Amino acid sequence: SDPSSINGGIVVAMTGKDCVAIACDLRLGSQSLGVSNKFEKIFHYGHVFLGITGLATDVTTLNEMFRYKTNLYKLKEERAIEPETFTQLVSSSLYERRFGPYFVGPVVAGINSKSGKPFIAGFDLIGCIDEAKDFIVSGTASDQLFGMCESLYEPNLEPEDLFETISQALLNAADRDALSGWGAVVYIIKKDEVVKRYLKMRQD
Amino acid sequence: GSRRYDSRTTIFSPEGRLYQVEYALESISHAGTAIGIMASDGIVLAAERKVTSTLLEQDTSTEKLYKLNDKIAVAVAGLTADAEILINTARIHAQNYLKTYNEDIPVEILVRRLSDIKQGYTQHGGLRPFGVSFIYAGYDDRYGYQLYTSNPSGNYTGWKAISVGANTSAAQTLLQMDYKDDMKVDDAIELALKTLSKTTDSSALTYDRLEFATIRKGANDGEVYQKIFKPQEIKDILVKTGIT
Amino acid sequence: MTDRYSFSLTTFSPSGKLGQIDYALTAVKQGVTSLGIKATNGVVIATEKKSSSPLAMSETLSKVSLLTPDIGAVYSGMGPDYRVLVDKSRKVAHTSYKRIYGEYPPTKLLVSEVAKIMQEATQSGGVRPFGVSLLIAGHDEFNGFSLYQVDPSGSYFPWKATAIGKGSVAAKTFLEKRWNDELELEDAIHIALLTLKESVEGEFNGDTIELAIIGDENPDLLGYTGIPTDKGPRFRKLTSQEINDRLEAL
Amino acid sequence: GTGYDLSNSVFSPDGRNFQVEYAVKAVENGTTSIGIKCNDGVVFAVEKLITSKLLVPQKNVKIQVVDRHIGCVYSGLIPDGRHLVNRGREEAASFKKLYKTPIPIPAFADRLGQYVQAHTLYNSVRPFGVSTIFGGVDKNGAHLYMLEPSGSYWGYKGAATGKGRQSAKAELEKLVDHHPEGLSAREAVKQAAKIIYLAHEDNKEKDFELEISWCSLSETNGLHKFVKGDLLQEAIDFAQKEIN
Amino acid sequence: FRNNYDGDTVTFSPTGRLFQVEYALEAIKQGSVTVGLRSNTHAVLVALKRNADELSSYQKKIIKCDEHMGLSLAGLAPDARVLSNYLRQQCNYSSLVFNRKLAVERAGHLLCDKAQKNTQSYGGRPYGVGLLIIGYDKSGAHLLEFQPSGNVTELYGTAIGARSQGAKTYLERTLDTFIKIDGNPDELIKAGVEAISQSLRDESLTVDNLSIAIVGKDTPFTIYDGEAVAKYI
Amino acid sequence: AGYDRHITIFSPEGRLYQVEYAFKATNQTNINSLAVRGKDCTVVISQKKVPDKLLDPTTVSYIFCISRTIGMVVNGPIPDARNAALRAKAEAAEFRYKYGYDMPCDVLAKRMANLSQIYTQRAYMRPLGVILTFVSVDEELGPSIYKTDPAGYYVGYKATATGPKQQEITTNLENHFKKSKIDHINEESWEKVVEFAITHMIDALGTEFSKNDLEVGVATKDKFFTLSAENIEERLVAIAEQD
Amino acid sequence: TSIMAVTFKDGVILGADSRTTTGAYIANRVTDKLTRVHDKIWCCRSGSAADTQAIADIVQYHLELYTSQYGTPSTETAASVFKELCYENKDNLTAGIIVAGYDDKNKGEVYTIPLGGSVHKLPYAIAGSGSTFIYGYCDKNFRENMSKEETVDFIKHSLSQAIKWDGSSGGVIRMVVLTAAGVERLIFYPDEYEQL
Amino acid sequence: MDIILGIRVQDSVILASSKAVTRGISVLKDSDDKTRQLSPHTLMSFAGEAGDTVQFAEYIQANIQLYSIREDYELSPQAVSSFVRQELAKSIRSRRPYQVNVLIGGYDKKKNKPELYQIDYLGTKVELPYGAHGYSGFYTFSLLDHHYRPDMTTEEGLDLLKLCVQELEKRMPMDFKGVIVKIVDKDGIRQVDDFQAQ
Amino acid sequence: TTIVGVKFNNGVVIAADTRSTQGPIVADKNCAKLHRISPKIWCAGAGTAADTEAVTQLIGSNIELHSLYTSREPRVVSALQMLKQHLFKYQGHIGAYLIVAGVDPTGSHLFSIHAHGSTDVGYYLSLGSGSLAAMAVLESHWKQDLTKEEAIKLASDAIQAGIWNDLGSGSNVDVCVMEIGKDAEYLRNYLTPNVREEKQKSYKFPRGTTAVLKESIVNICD
Ligand SMILES: [Mg+2]
Ligand SMILES: [Mg+2]
Ligand SMILES: [Mg+2]
Ligand SMILES: [Mg+2]
Ligand SMILES: [Mg+2]
Ligand SMILES: [Mg+2]
Repeated sequence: SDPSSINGGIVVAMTGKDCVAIACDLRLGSQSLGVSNKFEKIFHYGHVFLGITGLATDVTTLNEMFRYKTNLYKLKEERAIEPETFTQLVSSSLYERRFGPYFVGPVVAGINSKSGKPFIAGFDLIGCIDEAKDFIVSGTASDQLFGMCESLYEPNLEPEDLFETISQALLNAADRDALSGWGAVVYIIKKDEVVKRYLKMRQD
Repeated sequence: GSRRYDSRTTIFSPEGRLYQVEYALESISHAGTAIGIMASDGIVLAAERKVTSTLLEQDTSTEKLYKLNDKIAVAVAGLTADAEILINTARIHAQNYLKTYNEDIPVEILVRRLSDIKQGYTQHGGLRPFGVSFIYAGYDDRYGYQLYTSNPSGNYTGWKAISVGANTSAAQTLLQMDYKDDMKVDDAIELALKTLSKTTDSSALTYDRLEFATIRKGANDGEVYQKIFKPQEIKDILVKTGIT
Repeated sequence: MTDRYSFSLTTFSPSGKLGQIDYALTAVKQGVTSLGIKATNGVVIATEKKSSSPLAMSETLSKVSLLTPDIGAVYSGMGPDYRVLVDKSRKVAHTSYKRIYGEYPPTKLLVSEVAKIMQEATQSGGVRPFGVSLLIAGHDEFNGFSLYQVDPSGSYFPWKATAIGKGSVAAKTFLEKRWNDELELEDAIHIALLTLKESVEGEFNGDTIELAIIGDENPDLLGYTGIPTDKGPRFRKLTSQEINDRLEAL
Repeated sequence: GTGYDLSNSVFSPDGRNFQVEYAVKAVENGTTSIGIKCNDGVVFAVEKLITSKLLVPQKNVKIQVVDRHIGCVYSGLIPDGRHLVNRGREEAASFKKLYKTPIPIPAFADRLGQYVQAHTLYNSVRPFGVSTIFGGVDKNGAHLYMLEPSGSYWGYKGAATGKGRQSAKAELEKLVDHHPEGLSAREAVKQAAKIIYLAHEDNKEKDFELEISWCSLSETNGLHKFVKGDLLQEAIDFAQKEIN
Repeated sequence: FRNNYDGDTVTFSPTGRLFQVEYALEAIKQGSVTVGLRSNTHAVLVALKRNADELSSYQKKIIKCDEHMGLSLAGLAPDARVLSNYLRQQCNYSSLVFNRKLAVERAGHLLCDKAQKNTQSYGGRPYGVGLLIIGYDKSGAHLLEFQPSGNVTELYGTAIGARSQGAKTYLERTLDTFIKIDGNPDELIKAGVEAISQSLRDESLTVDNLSIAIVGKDTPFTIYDGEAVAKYI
Repeated sequence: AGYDRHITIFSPEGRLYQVEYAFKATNQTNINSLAVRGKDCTVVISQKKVPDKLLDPTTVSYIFCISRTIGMVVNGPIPDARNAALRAKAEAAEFRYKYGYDMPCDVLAKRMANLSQIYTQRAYMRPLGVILTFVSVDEELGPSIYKTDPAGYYVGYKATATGPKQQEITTNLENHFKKSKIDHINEESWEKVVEFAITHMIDALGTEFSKNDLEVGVATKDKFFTLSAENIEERLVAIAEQD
Repeated sequence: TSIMAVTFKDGVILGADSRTTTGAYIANRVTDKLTRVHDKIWCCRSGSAADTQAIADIVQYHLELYTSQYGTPSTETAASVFKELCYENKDNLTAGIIVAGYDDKNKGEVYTIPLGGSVHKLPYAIAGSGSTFIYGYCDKNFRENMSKEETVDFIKHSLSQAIKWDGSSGGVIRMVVLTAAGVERLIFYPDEYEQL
Repeated sequence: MDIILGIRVQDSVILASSKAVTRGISVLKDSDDKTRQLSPHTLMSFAGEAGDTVQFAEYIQANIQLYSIREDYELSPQAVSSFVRQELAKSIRSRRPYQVNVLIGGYDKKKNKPELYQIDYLGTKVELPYGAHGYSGFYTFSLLDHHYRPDMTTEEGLDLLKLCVQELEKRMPMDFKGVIVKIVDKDGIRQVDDFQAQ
Repeated sequence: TTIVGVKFNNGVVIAADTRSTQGPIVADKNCAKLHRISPKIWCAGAGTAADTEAVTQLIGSNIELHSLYTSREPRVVSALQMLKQHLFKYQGHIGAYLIVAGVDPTGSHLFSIHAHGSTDVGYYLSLGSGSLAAMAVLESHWKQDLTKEEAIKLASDAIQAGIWNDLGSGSNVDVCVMEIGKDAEYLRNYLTPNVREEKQKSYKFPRGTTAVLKESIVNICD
């Protein structure tokens, strides 16, 4: 019945020195039954990334919705949408369904192409926006992530370092959660390039 | 009564012709000429601008060539405003098809949809049609490079090279004269320019009076690149061809 | 009862002309001059205040209107049609943009939105087109500065400088000589002032000129302090005195 | 040019609304009816053309009550008047339902006015072909009124309309000039019968049936009631008497 | 003139006339004749029915509205159907909701208001039929005449349709006599038939030709056609 | 086509004749009015002409009390005038309810103009043949006078006049203001401003007035009211001992 | 909430406490539950704050419009509007309101509109949670045609008791005097009413 | 519940579905086909609430058939599924959601690769080597997790399905009356008429 | 959440804490609870996070448009009447509890609005889980005729009461002073008394600690 606990999954993004990183687990199941070992939850429209945890059907639906919305935007405005802006789009798009929400917990991460400052944010299922300087966590293992992050985190880490951190944060938080895990993916984000690495992790 | 002031925009003449469509097609023939040429590795859209001046800003201008989606574009001939309306709706249908099937929309599907909206204004409603005609240049997995055209009646057809707006007959003849099935983009460009050159109702074909676009499927990539020529680039290609 | 006028009132004539549209454009020709000149670091839009009586108070009428804190509009045509175009323009800047992205629309898009409103009056059932033409000037973080004209057909175009209404042709010509791509805003204001002088028949001073600009950010106009992102509105209406100080430097 | 009179909301070059004006003629072609305000009420009377002996005496009633304290009488297109009264009735109820007190005459009047005026704002309705004299007694006195097809209405010391209009107003003016004190409803009833009788001369061809009704703060309690029996003959007599 | 002002019911002529309404009244004149007349105890309707060929039926001209009310039509039949139905409904409502037989006078007021809408409204069309309504109620016998202009009148008697003026003058003299035919239905009927005879020219009223209806004190609105009207010629 | 003179659509010269014919309708009554601003009041005077002896004189006015603070005078036929009053009232009430403060004069005006602009653009609506003069003493702007017309134009005046003899009164007033140089009668009491008003209407229309020939309306801080035949007389007497 | 309205020879006075609670917390101890819907037509509010504010706000509007159009509204009419809203919307409102106003012909008047939306005109009325306690006192100490001074007392004593016993009442006692003389605003502090 | 399994081998997709339709205390039919051909290279199996089941399937059929005609082309399997997902995802928030779960197996003629998609009544879709709806998954996923290999032949897949079927008959409480197997490959769709005993 | 408003001699100031919670977990250690409705009209909100922001943006928008349409500075009673009427329409489903204050042409104002649409006016108010700790303080130290300086303290302390004694509040204090003549001043993070102490160790993992399977580059442009 709790829409937010049927499929399972987690997402977390942090900010480093001229970088951000966002990672997620690959699981998709139906309660106890693990069904898919290949379900990614991080998406990107241009250089803006959005990870979504929650009811898989809604995760998929909102991605589709944001692709559409981002695409049109690009045609009218003639430039790729920015993180600060996308965040507002997500927020409003969520609040639009205030009394029959999408059971999700989105996370936005990216680097403003103009100013270059790293940016990340998270939202509740109805649009409350939480813009933070350190990290954003979401999913069934939110508590665990909040635990790993709060401790493991420290300001201005370089890309190569942030990777380890975000990874250990995700990895260990997942292992204390039944509904998450089954593989993980991390995105290291820099102005110029973005790297995607898959992690070896307990497959239980 | 109210009827008293109704023009009956959707009626047939005693000859079985739709007045307003006919009269809109007329409006269109007074509009700048747009040309689309379909190659074996690209498609070219070129357009001649109407309403110019020393003061008009051509840099940040795009009054004839619009991007419908990453793989499709249109050249317009007619009321620039009437056009935008259709274009905005065409842009959405592209995205709707994407959301629904998770595949880019097939050029003809986009086209047919637009044309059906036009036909509507033709058969019911009591409103004036749109004084617009498009040439669509797009690419897709099923047919590849495609060039089509639609007009106020809502009829559409496909071409290897075509033109719309003023001096169609002239440009068409010229097109039928030098176009050949196994052409090349860089060549189609020239032809397009040439054609505009011999139909222009102005002195010389200067960059500031043109809009140019090509849809190329570069060999070293795979994705269909849509490039809307920037003023400087128009001037350049205009020089290469020789009009100067 | 009920608006039974469900058919277009603007149709196609056998020559391809949209009558009501050409006509509205005539109404535009008959209206007072307004112009806009774009500089490298600003834009100015100006017009004359055709006081319809010395008993009427000129100040209680803004021919130049703020659409957003970074975009302004001026016209030439049937004033009322404008006023309501402003209302709708200000409202749509919110409904289709601030209420969705949390930032004001960029000029071209807001223009595009106004434009659409007008086009619809060229096709919808039961309405006559708008008897106005507008010059909208603004600035936005990504496109810099811009000036646009929108006609009753709904067509719109970007200008380096221009004029509309009564003395349009002459002024369009005057601007073409004076203008260049290295003008600082003061110079354009000046040029605007000159170009405007030539159209103006009688009195010429800050009590008959309405000139507004789109330039640097003005924190002193914000009304609050403490937030380092909203640097302040870039649209400023010149005061009577500010105009005179440049008039007395003819 | 012309044609300014084929549509109801059109303003002529002189700023007139011809349809409203033709409506008036329809009125002028109708029976006379008047209203005399008095010291504490209003009386209404109307001429009733006896088209034939086949018409059942005293049955085709023309004066109408709105609510319980308002009398309405009109000349012209009878149905149009009925239409106006039905709305009059609905408007009173709406007012009573929300405010409890029955509708004040001035209020009632404006209500009728705004309805008629509305019928001169669109070309999909024709103005009313009646003038209505109506009024009654409320919280503060008597009120007599007259409404024209244009929607105009004002308060009257006496009022008349229809073919006998002029002779009636003539008499009415006599009364106002001679009795500045006011008139007892008892007298008004008589005088009404007179004015009607005299007003019948402008149509001296067909026999007529007299109809009176009153609303008086002391003779009918402030309620609209028709004049019947004893009280009716007295006036018919006083009338047939002063005719010579 | 006319040709510009008769285009619809929402246009007044410069004289203050409504041409569409007037044209409507004309179809009534084109229709067959019917007479209505009442005493103090009964009300009768006699109507000349009109055939098309000697090979067809004679269009029914009388309709029963309730057990106490009915009418005869002259003009466009469809329109009478539509109007009788309405009178049928209003009669029903009175019964169901108030357990009250609809007053003929009110039946009148209701019809008038129904027609009037089509005579001030765009694209509508006046009704093209006149009606002779009869009924017995709490206040005795009644006869009402309805015209598409919206005018409804109560009379001791009358007739409408082509040549109607014949019987109309007849009754107009015959009044003092018929208004006293109380308690003798068959007589009133005769008076009605006689009346109807005054608007004849074609051929004498026959079995397939006549239609009579009667309502009264102890007589429910009943339709007599053909075989039964034999005795009244 | 040639119907462009029937519905509010443009003519080839770019004009709306129905709008223009509407302006001509405004003069059908033959009443002139003017309004001037005091130091802290606003007065409007309008002639009152009661021709018929069978009319109740107290029921004839083109002055309407819109809200506790706003007063309006109409130059136009009565049925279109009242139609405009009702709506003004309705708008003022709705404004208070939704926004929490009394609707300002200029705002009521603008709103009223906007409605007019709409009849100017939609075929089915006919403009109303009336000019509306709104007066009050705005809590934020001082005494005010805003006028709107069938074209949907509205603006603020130092003082204004309207009617067939608009220009006569206008020029007389314009001259008074060129003389004083200020934008309002420099008087403390509204009773005096009412005087000035009537005075100048006389000096310009070249006519003398009785108490049943005028209709006066004044607007002070937190109230607008119409004068009684008697209050007017007190004004008529105060002037007939000066001139 | 503790409210009442008492008519007297010169007009009528409306009295009320000034407490608003969310359960047992005192949200506001200085509330004004005496609200004007017209110059001389006021109402005492008891029940939901929102509901009553909402209702009052609307009645004011309807009355304002009434004024502009047909002049000064009677108290009875003020009541009818209230009744209309309260009755027609009974399933969604928790509002018991007392309407009182002064008029030249009718002198002072009080109408009580209880929960069902019924309307009752009475010499005086009391309502609000604390009212139950004073049914006795008020029925014993109320006489007609009292004087301003007397009436002010009766209200002051009645409400003081109500405030004493009911925990949902308290604060200060506000009154509103409505007579030809106009409109006066009275207030009485605890340190005065408590030891009466 | 009814059984719905699907297994994508190297050159085909095999869907196996139980033949029983039970209502209350009795098995009404033992030969039901819980499948509809969406297009000549796309088959969809379904399971769920009584009527919704066939109703949903036939509806999606109609729509895909219509498209095929209007465009004289065959949507890719990926296309049909997304379409299907959207019809479900929109249904979950309707008045009476379609309570159906489907497996879509199609052979993509363009990519020349077989595909199997699992989508539940919520519009939860995912692409897999093999999948199942209901309780069946609860035994088969582990079984297939062990015996499956990506390069299996169609025959090998059939044998693997067999295993899946035998385990289900051994441990599931309901007698589902066997399954109907179907193979979707380059040449279309064919029903293995010999699975009741192979 | 803990919010207050205290009117002073020539204005009104408001403050609020900066903690947001998803149950017993701290979602945001520093969210902004003060919202600009118009330049000189601010609102402090508590209740459902998104509702307070949504209802605030919405009414702020419509307020901006009313200003432009009337050529006048916005008035608090307008924001007050609009908020109230919106909230009331929603029968409490929009869980917005707000203290709306600011200066306008008519003076300085201070009101409070509850999610069901009832409004209050007072010289000092507080709302939120911390409403009691704050009000306690307010009822202890308020007096009439406070200086801008005194009010700021009063408000600040009250918020501190909440931060300390209410688990439903925390982190920092934000203030917005709206003085009659001057431009409204927003003092974001006026006070920051809950700074986390320096960590004992650093968990900078030596690079290579994490096991990667496959590595690839992402394409970000078109
Ligand atoms: Mg969680
Ligand atoms: Mg786990
Ligand atoms: Mg007259
Ligand atoms: Mg119009
Ligand atoms: Mg019209
Ligand atoms: Mg107590």
